[PDB]
Amino acid sequence: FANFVLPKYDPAEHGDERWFKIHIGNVGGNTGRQPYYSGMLSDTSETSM
Amino acid sequence: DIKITVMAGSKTHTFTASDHIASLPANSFDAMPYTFKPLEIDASSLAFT
Repeated sequence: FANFVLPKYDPAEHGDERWFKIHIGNVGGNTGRQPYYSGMLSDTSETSM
Repeated sequence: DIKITVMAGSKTHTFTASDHIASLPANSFDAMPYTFKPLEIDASSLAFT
């Protein structure tokens, strides 16, 4: 189990869209990326999941 | 400033996060999850009534 805390949304850093896509990489026999999660950021506080 | 005090008969122990920490979280205003090491306490002074 891994707990991730993501910072507050930033138009300068994150950009035009607040939502983010978490992807997993080197797994099984696939080196490429696979979208493992989709999250909705918060513009008022950090997001922990 | 964070500690767990176990009392059992005359045996009283105080295990803090400075010497018995398993995962030290971040330093922020949001939720802070604190988990300690597996605590092995010898409790042989219990008065079994």
